[PDB]
Amino acid sequence: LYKKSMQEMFIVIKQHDNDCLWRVYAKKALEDNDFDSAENAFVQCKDYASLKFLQRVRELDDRERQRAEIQCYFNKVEEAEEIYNKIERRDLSIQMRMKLGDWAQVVDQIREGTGQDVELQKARLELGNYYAE
Amino acid sequence: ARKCYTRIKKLDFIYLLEKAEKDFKKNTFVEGFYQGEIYALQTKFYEAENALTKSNLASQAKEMWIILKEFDKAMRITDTGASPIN
Repeated sequence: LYKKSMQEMFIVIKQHDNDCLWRVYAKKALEDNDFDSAENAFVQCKDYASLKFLQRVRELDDRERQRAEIQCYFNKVEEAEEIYNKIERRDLSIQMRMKLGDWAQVVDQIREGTGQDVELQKARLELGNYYAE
Repeated sequence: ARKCYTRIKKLDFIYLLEKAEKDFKKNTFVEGFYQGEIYALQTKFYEAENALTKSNLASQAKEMWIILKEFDKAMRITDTGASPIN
């Protein structure tokens, strides 16, 4: 995989046809910003949720939002926050954090950042509900 | 629903959730399509196909099931499903 190209990788991996090998092939394909190989791997793996993920992904303009959404899709969010920060446009990061359900991080980000009162009050109410439950 | 889908880290289900809440106010909000999408979000597909075939959603089932590239069974479904457009 690491030295040879993609098509002979697919050809040599079709014989084994294992879940782990397909998963690793798809991860390698998406890491190299390739979607045709990634969608082929997900189709071969019979995973509908990942296909919905890729279908949602493909309608993006910039070259960096795709990276961030993929990397926050995998298991990890801090690097996505950092790439948002270097791209700026922070309200995107705030929306990502609030939809992910983590409220303490949202409260920390809002504090001393913009000073807007309404979303701070809403986030504090949500955090209080989260602590009460 | 949002609280339950947030307590456990899930991304596709919550996406379908805000899609449903945005679509609730305007469109008819037929529960068959959303039930079938919930069923198809897992690995079990046949009961989702049956659910979409139950009330009337053959065309949406066809367009939903095309995306995963096994066109033969999509043709099997389209042999029975119709297209009432024009």
